[PDB]
Amino acid sequence: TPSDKPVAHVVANPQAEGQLQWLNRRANALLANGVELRDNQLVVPSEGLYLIYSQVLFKGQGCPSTHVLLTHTISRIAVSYQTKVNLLSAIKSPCQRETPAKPWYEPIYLGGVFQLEKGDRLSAEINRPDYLDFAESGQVYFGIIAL
Amino acid sequence: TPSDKPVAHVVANPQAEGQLQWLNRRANALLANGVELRDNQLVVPSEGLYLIYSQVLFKGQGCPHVLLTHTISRIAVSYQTKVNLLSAIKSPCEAKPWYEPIYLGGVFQLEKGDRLSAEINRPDYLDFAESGQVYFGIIAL
Amino acid sequence: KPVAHVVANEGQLQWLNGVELRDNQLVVPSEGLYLIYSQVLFKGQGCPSTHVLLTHTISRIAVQTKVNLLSAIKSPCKPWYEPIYLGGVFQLEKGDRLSAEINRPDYLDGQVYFGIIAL
Ligand SMILES: Cc1ccc(C)c(Cn2c([C@H](O)c3ccncc3)nc3ccc(-c4cnn(C)c4)cc32)c1
Repeated sequence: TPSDKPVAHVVANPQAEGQLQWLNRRANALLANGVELRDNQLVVPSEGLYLIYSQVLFKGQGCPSTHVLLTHTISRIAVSYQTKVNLLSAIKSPCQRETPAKPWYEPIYLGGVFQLEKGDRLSAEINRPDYLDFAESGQVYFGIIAL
Repeated sequence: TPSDKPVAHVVANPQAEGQLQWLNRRANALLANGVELRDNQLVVPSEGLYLIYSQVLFKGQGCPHVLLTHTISRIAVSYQTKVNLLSAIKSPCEAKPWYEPIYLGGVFQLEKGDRLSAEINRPDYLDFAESGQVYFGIIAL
Repeated sequence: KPVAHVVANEGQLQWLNGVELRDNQLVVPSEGLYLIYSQVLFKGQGCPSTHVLLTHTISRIAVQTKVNLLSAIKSPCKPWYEPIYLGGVFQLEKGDRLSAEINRPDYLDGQVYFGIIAL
């Protein structure tokens, strides 16, 4: 007998270079028990505690003239307050100095447990999609699990 | 009454050289309700939504650049292909010692007979200081 | 199904909440398979002179020895943030106790919790 818990695990679209496009229609991605993917956002079908999680992976070749700040932010748009409240975020600086040019890899991971309401819209956003790495699958993903 | 959910929590072997070797014959390690451990892979006994998870802990004594990787993969019987579900790549860098835990998890639709691997590139960098540091599991929902 | 999910409060890591919370420890009420999970978040401002290691550990106090179930270590060395995630499935006994602890409650900061679910 299947579980009735709302869950989702969506993944970056690897041919959408220069963007972060979440897919549920791809090998090993899923929407279940009422969770929708609408306008690049996950939509919560019932109230409760959810674990939210996400990973993005950034990659560059050597360090450029201008200072690089990589961010990843998960936000919540409630029906009763329809503007992005940040739930989780992290900043990373992959580069100490300008390359005086080996690859660097900087992942950012965000997870937490939050109360959510029906109709909640969750977004998972980066500032620099030009540094995303879509080399193989499994690197960039976003999901929720009702507790 | 005991739960009939397929479950597994397997643990890395501290004395397998140049290898990430999963064990279930240890304390607080576990195969139950159909899950098998064959060729270092966990084998699913039935269709369903599963939680899947793995931790690995890397440790180096200083910095000369090193890349660390950690990947959970699926092989579906029906497709006979090997495909990543979760994957992390990470540059960790008198010599003071660094630690890098990588914890991979998510929920997935799995089919009867699927085989799952949890793999890294630098077994020489695994740390076994304490128990509980390197592990691999699945939980039917 | 027995479930708990507790969270932090200073000075220490104290958990404010048919699973009981006796002595900052969750107490198993029946024998079976449990999913157990936790996270903690550490904050500092700048790097100290003495080398700091942050650990986080979930232990099973059986029924009376004490053994790691899940554990990890981070080395942080401009403000910084380092989380630590733990989670897995375990066969437990009626009356076993579970601790989720850290070594440096001084660097402790949604993201700080501990819980178990009977499967
Ligand atoms: C993404 C993921 C997949 C599998 C597992 C075992 C975990 C472990 N876990 C953790 C763990 O701190 C973590 C790990 C990775 N991302 C976010 C959090 N917190 C949890 C908080 C809650 C739960 C939880 C409670 N019920 N269910 C069905 C899952 C698990 C939780 C995380």
